[PDB]
Amino acid sequence: SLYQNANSYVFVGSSRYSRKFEPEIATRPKVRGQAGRMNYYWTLVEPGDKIT
Amino acid sequence: SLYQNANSYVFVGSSRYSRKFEPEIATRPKVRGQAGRMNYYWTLVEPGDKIT
Repeated sequence: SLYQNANSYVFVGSSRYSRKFEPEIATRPKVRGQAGRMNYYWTLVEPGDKIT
Repeated sequence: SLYQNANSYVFVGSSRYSRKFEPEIATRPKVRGQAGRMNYYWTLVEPGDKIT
């Protein structure tokens, strides 16, 4: 409904970070009205490097 | 091309270690010319135990 794609994937990349995510779908309890979860991430990009 | 098998699996085993790996395929940036990644591991084998 929101991404139009079947089973999606996400990749973020640098030199101090490298990981892939497979979204998990389940009946989680409601917190602020949304049963879904948002998981937040951060990374420091060293000077001259590129993030992707 | 290099392993002849569709979706491969690897298991390493001892008493202080137990894990299975599912190789992730993605378009990672090139470092030394190879877009692939090699992730290195180690474990100490206590005397008398067997690794697998």
